[PDB]
Amino acid sequence: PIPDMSKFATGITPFEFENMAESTGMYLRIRSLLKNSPRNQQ
Amino acid sequence: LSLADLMPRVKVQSVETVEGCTHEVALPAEEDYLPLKPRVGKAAKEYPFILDAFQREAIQCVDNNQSVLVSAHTSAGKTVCAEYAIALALREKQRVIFTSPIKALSNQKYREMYEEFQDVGLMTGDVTINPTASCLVMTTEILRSMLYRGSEVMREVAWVIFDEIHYMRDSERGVVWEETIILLPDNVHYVFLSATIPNARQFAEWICHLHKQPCHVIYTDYRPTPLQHYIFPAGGDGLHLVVDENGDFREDNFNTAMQVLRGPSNVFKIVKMIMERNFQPVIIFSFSKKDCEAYALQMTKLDFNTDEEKKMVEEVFSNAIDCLSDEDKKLPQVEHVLPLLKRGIGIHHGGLLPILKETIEILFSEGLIKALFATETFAMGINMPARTVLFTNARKFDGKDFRWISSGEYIQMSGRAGRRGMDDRGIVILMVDEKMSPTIGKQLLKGSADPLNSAFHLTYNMVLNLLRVEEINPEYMLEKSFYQFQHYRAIPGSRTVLQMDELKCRKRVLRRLGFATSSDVIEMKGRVACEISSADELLLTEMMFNGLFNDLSAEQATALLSCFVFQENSSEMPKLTEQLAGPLRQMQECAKRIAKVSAEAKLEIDEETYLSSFKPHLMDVVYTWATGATFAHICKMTDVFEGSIIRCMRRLEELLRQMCQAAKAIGNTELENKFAEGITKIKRDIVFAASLYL
Ligand SMILES: Nc1ncnc2c1ncn2[C@@H]1O[C@H](COP(=O)(O)OP(=O)(O)O)[C@@H](O)[C@H]1O
Ligand SMILES: [Mg+2]
Ligand SMILES: [Mg+2]
Repeated sequence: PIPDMSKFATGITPFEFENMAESTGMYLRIRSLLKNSPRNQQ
Repeated sequence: LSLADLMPRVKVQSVETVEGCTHEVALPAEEDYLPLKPRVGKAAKEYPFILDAFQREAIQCVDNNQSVLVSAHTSAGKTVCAEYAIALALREKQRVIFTSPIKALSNQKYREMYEEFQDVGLMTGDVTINPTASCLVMTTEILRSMLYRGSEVMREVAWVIFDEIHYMRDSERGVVWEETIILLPDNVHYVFLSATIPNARQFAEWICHLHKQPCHVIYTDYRPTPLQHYIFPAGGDGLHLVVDENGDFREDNFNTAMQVLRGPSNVFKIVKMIMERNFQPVIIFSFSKKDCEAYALQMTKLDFNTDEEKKMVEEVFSNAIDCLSDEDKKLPQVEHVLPLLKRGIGIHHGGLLPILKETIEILFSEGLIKALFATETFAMGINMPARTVLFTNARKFDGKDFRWISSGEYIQMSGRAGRRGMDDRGIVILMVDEKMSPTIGKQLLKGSADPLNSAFHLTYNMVLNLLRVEEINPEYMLEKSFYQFQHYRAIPGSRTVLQMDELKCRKRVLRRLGFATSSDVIEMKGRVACEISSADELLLTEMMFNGLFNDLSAEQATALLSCFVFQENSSEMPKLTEQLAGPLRQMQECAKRIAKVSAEAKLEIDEETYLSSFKPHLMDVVYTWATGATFAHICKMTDVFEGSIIRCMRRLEELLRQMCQAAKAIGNTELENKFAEGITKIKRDIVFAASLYL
């Protein structure tokens, strides 16, 4: 029923991987500060 | 009158299970029901706890490679089922997609899944990470874009997981959501995760009708932590139990609560009572950003944190904003929240700087915030429950009238009480400031969740893209929408295909304006509209082809485009220099003509209303931002919340990317470079600071 993906791709600009990035390490840095929090102790 | 040629042929089979969950399966009526078979091989994933009955049942569906809707309370552990599908997909060297309705939630889910599977990526309208990952977390808008563009990323996808499908309507992604389900190939299988909904069977029947395969329904009302519901009448001194652990309404205590009748200070009293009784952590739900900030500031007399907890807050807070520039660290909102957080008092609403909202989420999720004053959106956050949930008001305003909150809203918010493991009970407290009957009180506190109803409607981008693609047409998506399926089931025997009249009128507009030929073949102008989804694709393309953007600088165009993504209905109009009021008048003239064409095409539309939807209250804010001002500066130019400014800026950046693709579709490198320059001029600093979850 649904045409193949190739038919959706013809006649339109392709999908682009926009706003590329890499892990800032922020979360794991914040996580280390929270070793003995009320939730980590319980 | 347009009658359907082929109607749904679906039957539902009940499947007996051990106590504690319901199992049904919708399947093609012509096929024989085949029970599921035991897992062949090892479990794709193992857990360090005993799975509940409904989880085992859902997991067996995945082991048999059959789609499943899991409808259960948030807290029952639906994510376990998604984790098994991801694990199985990676073991089989397949790709799997996990979609959320909101970008903020996708960021949280990316962290959760990355910490569990590592081989995870993220794709939103604000960031792309590890796009070759086996497991891709993304928003439903991204998935729609990949499908309409035939992205090869979809060829290896074996499983798609839709999270929180009951929230798609409120999230604004109601149409996008059904489009992705309708456009996915039939070889893909699904895990739908939903809150408890009364029409789960209906949804599975639709999926079965759509993809000609069985779709299971695993449903349970199970709550690992039982709740107790109290009413705190205005002026009263204590709490009145109105629904006990077993779900029995207490009509005696209810009237006794109304007896006390027959609110800043009241909020402080009740909160203080909660803290003295060790009912914290507490989430205080208010349906207004301002109420959240006011109530929070009334708690400044109190201090909930230990010295060791203050240090943790301070350290986390400084590490979080350390990514900001020294100019943005000094923003008033930044300096205003930290004294609260140190005292265990938090705030969470859309008006907040995203970096602070994420900081507050992480703090509350780790127990460093004992009293969080939040709007309804916080209930959709992942793994952030409390011991107590407090409702400051039983009524809200849905842009129409003061109505009591629905049972579904109460269930969604009240369901964040009760932390599994450390709470034996969950406490829910409903503040009531006026008279209310036992009937509606029982409906509110004991009524069932709201049904999941289709939000599908036609859009020009949808119609044009389906005209464009060969071997499919707009009529196909209409007949296969859940909106159409709900009609079939609500009125048995009816074959009328709804929305056809609207489809014809909308195509007349497209013809009369050169988007498509009389024979419904798409023009190059239409292919430009196919690139624009987040805003009025018709008007923006007409503006492009009339040249409105050619005489504008990047800053002017960027500022003018803010009128297409700004959505606040209670702001004061600023004064615009001719550099902005000029382009604004050109856009409005064009909008008038489209309104005229639409009316003549026999679409219901009001010219003034249509012109009013393009709100220019931030044109100057955006213009000055694009010309290099600081965020602190532009906040002084408006009463709009800082977080609402950033939300508009982020949707503006998303629209600009679509305008680049629009110009690119006709090789108009002039506008492409112009729209791209606007992006470069707004994508900086706290407004586009990275998510703390990355
Ligand atoms: N069967 C279970 N037994 C014990 N704990 C569970 C079970 N299922 C889930 N959990 C835990 O409960 C917490 C919340 O579950 P979650 O998956 O967020 O529920 P949902 O996402 O369906 O609301 C998680 O910390 C999870 O580890
Ligand atoms: Mg029911
Ligand atoms: Mg077509």
